[PDB]
Amino acid sequence: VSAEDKAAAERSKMIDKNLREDGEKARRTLRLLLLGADNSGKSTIVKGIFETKFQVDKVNFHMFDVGRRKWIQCFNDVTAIIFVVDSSDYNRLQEALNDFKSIWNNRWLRTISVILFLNKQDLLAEKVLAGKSKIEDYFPEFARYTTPEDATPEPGEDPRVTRAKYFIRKEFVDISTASGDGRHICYPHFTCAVDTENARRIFNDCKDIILQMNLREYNLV
Amino acid sequence: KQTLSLTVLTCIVSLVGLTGNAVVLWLLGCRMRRNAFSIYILNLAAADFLFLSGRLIYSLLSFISIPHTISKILYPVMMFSYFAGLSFLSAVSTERCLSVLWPIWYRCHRPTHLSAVVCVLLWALSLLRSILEWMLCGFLFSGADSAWCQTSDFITVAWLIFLCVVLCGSSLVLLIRILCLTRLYVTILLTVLVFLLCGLPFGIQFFLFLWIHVDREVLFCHVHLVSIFLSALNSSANPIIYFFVGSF
Amino acid sequence: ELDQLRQEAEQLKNQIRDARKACADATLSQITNNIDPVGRIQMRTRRTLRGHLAKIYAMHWGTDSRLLVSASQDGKLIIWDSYTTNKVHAIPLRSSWVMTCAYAPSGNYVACGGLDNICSIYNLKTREGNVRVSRELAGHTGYLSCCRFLDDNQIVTSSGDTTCALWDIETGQQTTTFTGHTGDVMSLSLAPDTRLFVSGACDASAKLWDVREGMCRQTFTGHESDINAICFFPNGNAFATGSDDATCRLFDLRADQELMTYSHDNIICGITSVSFSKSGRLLLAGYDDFNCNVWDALKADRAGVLAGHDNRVSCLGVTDDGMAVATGSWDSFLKIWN
Amino acid sequence: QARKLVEQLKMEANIDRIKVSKAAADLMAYCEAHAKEDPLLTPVPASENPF
Ligand SMILES: COc1ccccc1S(=O)(=O)Nc1ccc(C)cc1Oc1ccc2c(N)nccc2c1
Repeated sequence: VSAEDKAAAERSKMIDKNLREDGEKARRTLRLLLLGADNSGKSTIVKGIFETKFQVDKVNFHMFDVGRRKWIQCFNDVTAIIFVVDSSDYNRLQEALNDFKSIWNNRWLRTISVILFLNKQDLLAEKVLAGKSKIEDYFPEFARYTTPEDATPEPGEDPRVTRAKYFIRKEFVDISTASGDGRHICYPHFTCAVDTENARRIFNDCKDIILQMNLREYNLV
Repeated sequence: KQTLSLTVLTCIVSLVGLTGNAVVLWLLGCRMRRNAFSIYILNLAAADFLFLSGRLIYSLLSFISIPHTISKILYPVMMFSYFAGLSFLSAVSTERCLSVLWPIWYRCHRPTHLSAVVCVLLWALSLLRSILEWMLCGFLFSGADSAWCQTSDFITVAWLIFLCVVLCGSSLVLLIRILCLTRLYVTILLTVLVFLLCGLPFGIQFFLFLWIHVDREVLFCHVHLVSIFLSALNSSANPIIYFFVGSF
Repeated sequence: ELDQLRQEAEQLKNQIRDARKACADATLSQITNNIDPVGRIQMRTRRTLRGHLAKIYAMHWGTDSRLLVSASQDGKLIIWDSYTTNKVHAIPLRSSWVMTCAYAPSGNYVACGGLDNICSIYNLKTREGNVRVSRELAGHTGYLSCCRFLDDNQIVTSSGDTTCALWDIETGQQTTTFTGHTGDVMSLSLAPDTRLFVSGACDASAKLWDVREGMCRQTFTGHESDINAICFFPNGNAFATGSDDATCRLFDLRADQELMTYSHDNIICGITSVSFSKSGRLLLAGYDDFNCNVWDALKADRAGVLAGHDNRVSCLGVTDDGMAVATGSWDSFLKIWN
Repeated sequence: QARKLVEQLKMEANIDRIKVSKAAADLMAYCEAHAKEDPLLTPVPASENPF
């Protein structure tokens, strides 16, 4: 080798050091992705690219929104996708299910789990109890649906609205259980626009995602 | 008579795993990802490869007439490879326990080259054991006394039991955490039973019977031919159990 | 009226299709049937460029056939030296999500862009040694899908807002905006004479533009899905398009129609990248099945596979001397084939 | 509205197409005139290759 070549060799080696050191900081931060229609409370949960940073239980979280036809290929290596849906506007609920069907069934999101936030459930309680709008006018199957007695974890919570919540969630989980093959799982949650506990919920779900990701690495699941 | 029964079966089983092990040793060299789990399996296939090569040659040398000089080189390769592989089954299980107990740490805060370093230590530890067996039992104390060797056989049995405690405990802690999921139960039980009664019974029968005394009528016709055969069954099924299950 | 104009347009659209058929007196296979076949091609990996820690979405060779640039989701461009595998530069990026990188012919500037909607021209040579943003070029509404330099003062970029813009780097403003597409323009290729350029979008249309006039001269519609790649023939009078329908098609300008369709039954995955060789005899194409294919630009004959990537090949490129081929996949590797 | 669309369609229609016969002749002619300068086609001796 010559004299400048060894100086070019050292320039490469130093760049290798910064490349490998910067990668370590990336492995300690979990990347997410926010999705949802307008007036879905998308930007008011944890409180083109518009990044968001926060940490819960000393683990860094990085949350992204775009403002999905074909640029979604870029987010193939995200820890999870955060789908946010209005649970009060029964007019456009079906367009939310159709939105969720494409994300779940997309080719490039086969191994990406989804955290589903059923936002604005405070309006949902007010709407169904007010006795003006009826869900059956938008989903005929509602009149023949019974609240599953297996789960009733809603304390201090009205019974009529309870039937509506377990029906909105059912219409989103049947899609997840339709064609998932156990590669990715859906985690549903019911949130208001005042709940400060949403950062915890992502942490617990992103812990199960990584736990499953580690189990599949060891051929256990 | 009975020798040709197990010896022929041992060699055939040895060849089934010896060529299967090389496939794993070749398949993981093409990969460039090399996650933590694959490194232990790669070092397990190499460690298992040497053991069957020693066992295939030793058992084949029983059929035709064989000399006594080579038996001084096959043995301290067979053992150096035998103990190394067992310490990787224990290492793999320990990391399964950590991967489930602490998933965030194992994927985010875990040191990247932890798997590579720990595999070297186990290789070194298997080599420190061999020198202690050779020095304390052989030429360096041939004329001194014959009661220095029993210490090397005691440490070896103690080493064997430690690997069983680590494996069985690590597999059990993972099960408790999960209950506190069908392929989990099958894989964990399989990785424990196959270890305990296929690779464990050799070594615990070869070394306890030098530290102690027992009748020679059954020492060979019952618990040496069979033990050396089950030993060749563990080290052949490991590539299937730990790597090739993902291929089907 | 809406229907009155539609009747004028539909008859006109039928006229173009009908007039286009008054020219296909023969097919490419028939005219080129009696030639010597290329035969099997066995190209091997010569260099592997480790260093990227995330998916790779773009690369571009320099004009000296020695230095190349590579973009990745780790957030850094790397200007490699293919001869000796060193890392000449490593530019950190404001936005990690990058879809395109470019290398200027002069060798002085490197561009990039992605979901940040901004085009970032970087300066390679300056005082103090550091590499910093020479200028950021905004104004687009969608994600930057492809960037190609014309000179050290002009750059042509296509984005997902169905438009391509020509820029003056010194001014930082758009000179010409090319409309006519109805979908995301995900590729563009420049003619060797830097007077014309083509673009392929999700509307299954390959439009040819004029760099100076600003109009759209022709519109090629022969595909059935989104065109993910496009590349000019070395003569400058043909181009190849690769869509998600697992088909590459060779079009032409003076004929203004399609001449060949490269497809096989086994290949069902999409086509990510396409480029030609120096002589225009081999069409290289990247696929989602993790391997490259070598096609025959005159006999439609499959002639080879460059299979070395664990993940999908996202970019591909041929040096200006026909000496090497670079392949980059999501597994964070660049393999310099030859 | 659609007037811009039909203005471009008229402009694209008024061009001088030529036959595929002359199109394929040139494409064959170009490759035959440059088949010695494509090392990806013809392998070169390792002395001259830079890899
Ligand atoms: C290092 O080999 C040595 C070391 C010492 C004495 C003899 C040999 S040997 O060369 O005979 N090997 C050998 C090979 C095969 C067999 C079936 C027996 C052998 O004998 C041994 C091996 C290990 C022994 C051990 N761990 N404790 C006590 C006695 C031992 C005897």
